[PDB]
Amino acid sequence: EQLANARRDYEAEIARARQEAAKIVAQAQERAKQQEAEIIAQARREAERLKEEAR
Amino acid sequence: EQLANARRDYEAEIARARQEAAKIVAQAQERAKQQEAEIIAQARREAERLKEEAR
Amino acid sequence: VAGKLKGELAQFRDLAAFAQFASDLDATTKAQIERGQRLQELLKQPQYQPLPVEDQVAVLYAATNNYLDDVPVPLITKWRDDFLAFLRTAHPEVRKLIYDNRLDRKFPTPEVKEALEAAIKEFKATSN
Repeated sequence: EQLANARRDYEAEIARARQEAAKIVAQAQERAKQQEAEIIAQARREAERLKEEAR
Repeated sequence: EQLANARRDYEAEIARARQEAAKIVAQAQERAKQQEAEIIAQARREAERLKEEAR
Repeated sequence: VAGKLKGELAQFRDLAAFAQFASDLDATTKAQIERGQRLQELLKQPQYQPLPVEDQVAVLYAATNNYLDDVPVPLITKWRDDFLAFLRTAHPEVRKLIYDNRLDRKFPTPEVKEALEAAIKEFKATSN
């Protein structure tokens, strides 16, 4: 039972580590994506204002 | 001796699992830092391209 | 990269009926059926989303070097899309490395085979 539970604990906690790593990368990606969305929005608005002034 | 090595392997496997989970979170943090850094950089490059095509 | 793709797809096209309702096949015919379905799902691409040469090279390298075998059939388009997103973000240096030496006679250089297989392994372990 010690052998079996050692294997189970190792695999389960490695899986938990992988899952929390997935959460870390996911939240970092979400922050990067929303910041990128803001950047693209302001760039598009700058382009539109410049287009109005060019007209 | 079977029980002794099984117990020692149980705690040692937990320890090595924590070492590898530390490596896993380090890799995940490196990936997150990277991914966000060049996501912001690519947002900057896309804004620059938007300004260039507007000009 | 594409010779193995073309050959495997041709073999799968030859093996048509067996895939679809012959159930008494070994894992020699069925292996080709599986791999051909993998590759065919790989070619399913949306509209207005072209892939540069390094992207297709990386995806077909992953598919033809057995790195995609464990992926189930319906999820392969999402696997390709996720691997590309990982490749844009997690490792742009490997994309640059593929694109720089796409013209050499022996493309799978050890510098390229490394840091591409490494990226594939990283994506496989991190995701699913």
